[PDB]
Amino acid sequence: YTCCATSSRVLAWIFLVCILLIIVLVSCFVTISRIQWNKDIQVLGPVIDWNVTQRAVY
Amino acid sequence: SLRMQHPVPKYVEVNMTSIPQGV
Amino acid sequence: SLRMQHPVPKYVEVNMTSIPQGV
Amino acid sequence: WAEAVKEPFVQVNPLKNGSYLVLASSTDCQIPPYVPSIVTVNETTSCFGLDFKRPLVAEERLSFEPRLPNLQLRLPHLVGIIAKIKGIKIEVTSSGESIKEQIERAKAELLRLDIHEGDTPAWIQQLAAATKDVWPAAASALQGIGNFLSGTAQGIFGTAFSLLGYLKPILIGVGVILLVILIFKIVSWIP
Amino acid sequence: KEQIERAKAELLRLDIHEGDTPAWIQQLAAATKDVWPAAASALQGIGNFLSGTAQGIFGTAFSLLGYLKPILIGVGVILLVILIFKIVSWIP
Amino acid sequence: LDFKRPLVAEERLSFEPRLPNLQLRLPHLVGIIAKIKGIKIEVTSSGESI
Ligand SMILES: *[C@@H]1O[C@H](CO)[C@@H](O[C@@H]2O[C@H](CO)[C@@H](O[C@@H]3O[C@H](CO[C@H]4O[C@H](CO[C@H]5O[C@H](CO)[C@@H](O)[C@H](O)[C@@H]5O)[C@@H](O)[C@H](O[C@H]5O[C@H](CO)[C@@H](O)[C@H](O)[C@@H]5O[C@H]5O[C@H](CO)[C@@H](O)[C@H](O)[C@@H]5O)[C@@H]4O)[C@@H](O)[C@H](O[C@H]4O[C@H](CO)[C@@H](O)[C@H](O)[C@@H]4O)[C@@H]3O)[C@H](O)[C@H]2NC(C)=O)[C@H](O)[C@H]1NC(C)=O
Ligand SMILES: *[C@@H]1O[C@H](CO)[C@@H](O[C@@H]2O[C@H](CO)[C@@H](O[C@@H]3O[C@H](CO[C@H]4O[C@H](CO[C@H]5O[C@H](CO)[C@@H](O)[C@H](O)[C@@H]5O)[C@@H](O)[C@H](O[C@H]5O[C@H](CO)[C@@H](O)[C@H](O)[C@@H]5O[C@H]5O[C@H](CO)[C@@H](O)[C@H](O)[C@@H]5O)[C@@H]4O)[C@@H](O)[C@H](O[C@H]4O[C@H](CO)[C@@H](O)[C@H](O)[C@@H]4O)[C@@H]3O)[C@H](O)[C@H]2NC(C)=O)[C@H](O)[C@H]1NC(C)=O
Ligand SMILES: *[C@@H]1O[C@H](CO)[C@@H](O[C@@H]2O[C@H](CO)[C@@H](O[C@@H]3O[C@H](CO[C@H]4O[C@H](CO)[C@@H](O)[C@H](O[C@H]5O[C@H](CO)[C@@H](O)[C@H](O)[C@@H]5O)[C@@H]4O)[C@@H](O)[C@H](O[C@H]4O[C@H](CO)[C@@H](O)[C@H](O)[C@@H]4O)[C@@H]3O)[C@H](O)[C@H]2NC(C)=O)[C@H](O)[C@H]1NC(C)=O
Ligand SMILES: *[C@@H]1O[C@H](CO)[C@@H](O[C@@H]2O[C@H](CO)[C@@H](O[C@@H]3O[C@H](CO[C@H]4O[C@H](CO)[C@@H](O)[C@H](O[C@H]5O[C@H](CO)[C@@H](O)[C@H](O)[C@@H]5O)[C@@H]4O)[C@@H](O)[C@H](O[C@H]4O[C@H](CO)[C@@H](O)[C@H](O)[C@@H]4O)[C@@H]3O)[C@H](O)[C@H]2NC(C)=O)[C@H](O)[C@H]1NC(C)=O
Ligand SMILES: *[C@@H]1O[C@H](CO)[C@@H](O[C@@H]2O[C@H](CO)[C@@H](O[C@@H]3O[C@H](CO[C@H]4O[C@H](CO)[C@@H](O)[C@H](O)[C@@H]4O)[C@@H](O)[C@H](O)[C@@H]3O)[C@H](O)[C@H]2NC(C)=O)[C@H](O)[C@H]1NC(C)=O
Ligand SMILES: CCCCCCCCCCCCCCCCCCCC(=O)O[C@H](COC(=O)CCCCCCCCCCCCCC)COP(=O)(O)OCCN
Ligand SMILES: CCCCCCCCCCCCCCCCCCCC(=O)O[C@H](COC(=O)CCCCCCCCCCCCCC)COP(=O)(O)OCCN
Ligand SMILES: *[C@@H]1O[C@H](CO)[C@@H](O[C@@H]2O[C@H](CO)[C@@H](O)[C@H](O)[C@H]2NC(C)=O)[C@H](O)[C@H]1NC(C)=O
Ligand SMILES: *[C@@H]1O[C@H](CO)[C@@H](O[C@@H]2O[C@H](CO)[C@@H](O)[C@H](O)[C@H]2NC(C)=O)[C@H](O)[C@H]1NC(C)=O
Ligand SMILES: *[C@@H]1O[C@H](CO)[C@@H](O[C@@H]2O[C@H](CO)[C@@H](O)[C@H](O)[C@H]2NC(C)=O)[C@H](O)[C@H]1NC(C)=O
Ligand SMILES: CC(C)CCC[C@@H](C)[C@H]1CC[C@H]2[C@@H]3CC=C4C[C@@H](O)CC[C@]4(C)[C@H]3CC[C@]12C
Ligand SMILES: CC(C)CCC[C@@H](C)[C@H]1CC[C@H]2[C@@H]3CC=C4C[C@@H](O)CC[C@]4(C)[C@H]3CC[C@]12C
Repeated sequence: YTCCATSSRVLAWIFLVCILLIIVLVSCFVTISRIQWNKDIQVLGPVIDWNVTQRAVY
Repeated sequence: SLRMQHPVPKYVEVNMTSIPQGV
Repeated sequence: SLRMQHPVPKYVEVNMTSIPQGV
Repeated sequence: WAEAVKEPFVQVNPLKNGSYLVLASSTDCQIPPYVPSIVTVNETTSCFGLDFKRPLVAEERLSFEPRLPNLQLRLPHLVGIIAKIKGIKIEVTSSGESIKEQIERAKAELLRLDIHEGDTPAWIQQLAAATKDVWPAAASALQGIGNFLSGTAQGIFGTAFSLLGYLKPILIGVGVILLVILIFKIVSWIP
Repeated sequence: KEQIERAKAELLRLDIHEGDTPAWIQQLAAATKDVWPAAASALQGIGNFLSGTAQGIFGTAFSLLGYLKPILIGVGVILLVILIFKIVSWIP
Repeated sequence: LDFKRPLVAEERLSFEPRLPNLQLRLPHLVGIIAKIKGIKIEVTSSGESI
């Protein structure tokens, strides 16, 4: 009985901690993925100059 | 009996030039 | 300017026969 | 002007003097891809599934051919995404534009392609392709977390997250009802 | 009526963003100038404050606090769950 | 407008083409896709997957 009552308590704690970690993992992914997108937009892009000699592959 | 096909080297010259601005 | 050398396929036929006992 | 096109792209124009003008998304007969070029060969051969013949010897006369000035041109980093979401040929810069003006041109448009509950895996795969040249370590990570939501199991985690995303307003509503009970139940313990 | 209900949905969905608040606020002013000139002059001011004053540090600060919103909530929730337990574990 | 009865004709040897028939599946919301572009836009290919 005491073991069953203790088990119920310990289960609920691990079940609570389980969620509160998932809340923190999802929240951190949304923050970082959206910032990186912002930085991707403002990077310097490619240069083209119609030089064939520059693109030779041997 | 054993008939085979051995590869033997060769080559074709290919010149290339540019088109400034793509015009 | 850019001069290049492109490989182009070819082949030579080669027949082979055996020598029983190596004689 | 920029415009999205279908891969693979091949264009070969036979010129009158006996050379060939080539623009192609893939290599063949040592011709580099993406940059166009005027091509000539010393012996008949098959390139891009057609025959490039050796031209007839010509006599040299006085030329009147023009020689245009050369020109470097800097494009926006995500030009491919800008051309794709318009579905028409669109203006992307000028010959003589500043770095600042060029960037502040599709930035608001691009920022508002944000993450959604309904295509997170398809979005995450775009972010990777966008990040690859900048930060290759991050790209490989993002690509991994992409395939986990799509592939692992029968995509059950993708499903689970998609659903928990759409439920957000209900969850808050319930959460609020719990607090209003908890507060009363707590205050109705204090002597 | 028909003329207005034609680009209204399109126009409404050009909303404020964490990543170009100053550039957005400057559009709102140019849009408001003929309607309410007093408001325009105000909006234009709050525009140049986020862009110009210092090295735009406030623009930076607000942009960053905008992107952090989901993390902050997450932490906030963890504080409540501690506070409630710590409070309930004081009552006799 | 007036649709008139045509004048009787004499039959000669024909050279009219007969194209192959073709079923074509469009997206469910094709009308909303065409409306929010305000230009003529590409929506599928003849031989595209669902
Ligand atoms: C079918 O038709 C097509 C045409 O539709 C044919 O293709 C054309 O074929 C022509 C051959 O008859 C090619 O011409 C040749 O171009 C060569 C390369 O030219 C470029 O490089 C030069 C050198 O650059 C390096 O070295 C210099 C220092 O010397 C450095 O400064 C550089 O940094 C480099 O390191 C360079 O001089 C050229 O510059 C000129 O052109 C460019 C634009 O393309 C301009 O921006 C430049 O300002 C400059 O033009 C002006 O100045 C020059 C003089 O300096 C004037 O001639 C011009 O009128 C103009 O005012 C290029 O960057 C050349 O090396 C080669 O030279 C030969 O001929 C000269 C005499 O004319 C001799 O002195 C040389 O010794 C040499 O023999 C020649 O000009 C065409 O490029 C090519 N056209 C195209 C579009 O591809 C094709 O063959 C035909 N096919 C058949 C089957 O018939
Ligand atoms: C002004 O000008 C316009 C033209 O600009 C005129 O309109 C044209 O008028 C013509 C009459 O002269 C019409 O032609 C007629 O079409 C009829 C219908 O054809 C279709 O159905 C056929 C039968 O289908 C059912 O039955 C078969 C089995 O028998 C089943 O397999 C099916 O599932 C159906 O249940 C069918 O045979 C036809 O198929 C052919 O055409 C289609 C494309 O349209 C192709 O996909 C097919 O592959 C096939 O074409 C090939 O094969 C046939 C032979 O099988 C060849 O003839 C072709 O060249 C080709 O290789 C259609 O699906 C026909 O029934 C009708 O037949 C009469 O004539 C034949 C001899 O030619 C007799 O044997 C018959 O007994 C019968 O008398 C005839 O062909 C045009 O359709 C019409 N054009 C247009 C564009 O609307 C207009 O009248 C003019 N106005 C004035 C005032 O002058
Ligand atoms: C057309 O041509 C123009 C001019 O070349 C191109 O624009 C220039 O691009 C280059 C290369 O991408 C940029 O070079 C960088 O310069 C910065 C320093 O910039 C500061 O100092 C400059 C002094 O002359 C000044 O002009 C700049 O002013 C601009 O920017 C400010 C701030 O946004 C803005 O308020 C102004 O109105 C101007 O727009 C600015 O004060 C330098 O830090 C960079 O260094 C990097 O690269 C070098 C070399 O590889 C490397 O050694 C370093 O370690 C570092 O990695 C770099 O040199 C230049 O800033 C651009 N100039 C302008 C005016 O925008 C343009 O791209 C061309 N257009 C097209 C369509 O091709
Ligand atoms: C051009 O032509 C193609 C080919 O016909 C058209 O595409 C097909 O459309 C039909 C009709 O809408 C679809 O039929 C359904 O098929 C499923 C079963 O699909 C599964 O098994 C297939 C076995 O051959 C296989 O090809 C499928 O593979 C595709 O899908 C998977 C998963 O997304 C993907 O990974 C692959 O890459 C392929 O794309 C798949 O494994 C069946 O369940 C459906 O049953 C319904 O309909 C029947 C009949 O009314 C009914 O009895 C059932 O009760 C049920 O209501 C249905 O038969 C077919 O899936 C499509 N095929 C492809 C390859 O997409 C296409 O529409 C045409 N294009 C144009 C522009 O017209
Ligand atoms: C691709 O580009 C090549 C250049 O790298 C082309 O090669 C040139 O082609 C011409 C064709 O007229 C050759 O001219 C011949 O020269 C020989 C004798 O060679 C000597 O004299 C020439 C000048 O006449 C001199 O340039 C050489 O250095 C030698 O000293 C004569 O017998 C011929 O009649 C003719 O005049 C050039 O020699 C040759 N140059 C080089 C550097 O090889 C080639 O033709 C191009 N290929 C294609 C496919 O277009
Ligand atoms: C049967 C399977 C087992 C079940 C598994 C689930 C168990 C859960 C247990 C209970 C806990 C519930 C937790 C609630 C989560 C709700 C999700 C909210 C999603 C959400 O609203 O986000 C929106 C869309 O993003 C999204 O929806 C994207 C969400 C994130 C996807 C990525 C997930 C992988 C994370 C990887 C972690 C490691 C990375 C490194 C740290 C955007 O947010 P917004 O609505 O505020 O609007 C911002 C502007 N658009
Ligand atoms: C080093 C410098 C010193 C540090 C200074 C900061 C110190 C802060 C101290 C701690 C307190 C933190 C406060 C948290 C603020 C978080 C900001 C949230 C921003 C946010 O989510 O808003 C989104 C974007 O707007 C925005 O991000 C725009 C935000 C507002 C910009 C204007 C600021 C000036 C205000 C002028 C006041 C006077 C005006 C008259 C009253 C849109 O909102 P949503 O996400 O709900 O989505 C709605 C639909 N898109
Ligand atoms: C076109 O590309 C070629 C190759 O990058 C450039 O030629 C080189 O120029 C440098 C000097 O800037 C030399 O040190 C190299 O030896 C050259 N390489 C070859 C293979 O010739 C050329 O300058 C570029 N630009 C133009 C206008 O032709
Ligand atoms: C086209 O150019 C090629 C260059 O690859 C020529 O190849 C040479 O041919 C001779 C025989 O006359 C060989 O001895 C050389 O070794 C080859 N050179 C190489 C491989 O660099 C070829 O002869 C030319 N063809 C024509 C028809 O003129
Ligand atoms: C030697 O045998 C080879 C077999 O590789 C012959 O090669 C063929 O040559 C003809 C041209 O007459 C080509 O059309 C064929 O495609 C080649 N066959 C292959 C590669 O299997 C070659 O002609 C023979 N040489 C001599 C001198 O007789
Ligand atoms: C499950 C029962 C007990 C309800 C409890 C409420 C919990 C699960 C709800 C209430 C409010 C919710 C948060 C509301 C908003 C966001 C922002 C989003 O971008 C990430 C998830 C996050 C941070 C949610 C996570 C789950 C959350 C904390
Ligand atoms: C700083 C530590 C103690 C965390 C405390 C949580 C505080 C800072 C967080 C939790 C939830 C947050 C709010 C969530 C949503 C919005 C809507 C947005 O349009 C304006 C800001 C506003 C109103 C936020 C302000 C800051 C806020 C109140």
